[PDB]
Amino acid sequence: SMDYLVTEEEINLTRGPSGLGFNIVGGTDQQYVSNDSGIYVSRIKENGAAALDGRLQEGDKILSVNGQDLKNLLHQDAVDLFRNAGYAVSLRVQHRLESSI
Repeated sequence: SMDYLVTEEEINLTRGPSGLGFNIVGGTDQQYVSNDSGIYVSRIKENGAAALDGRLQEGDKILSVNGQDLKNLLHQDAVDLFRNAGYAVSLRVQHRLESSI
């Protein structure tokens, strides 16, 4: 298999006044491309925690947040896992060379 197309990374962010500062897409009810229910990072905002930390990449697939898996969740349920979090947020992500068309 083409394993070199993906890696994974644990990313830990500290939430300050500027917020985490990224946007997500996806979910079982909002598939980013046909037949893919994954949650992906669409945009990283300048001056948010994610941009300052530098590890998060646009196109990353988010696999878990604070140990809660983001496999086959509704879009809002995924969003809630982030927005209900506190000051410390742990993410497991898949960095992807591919983008889906």
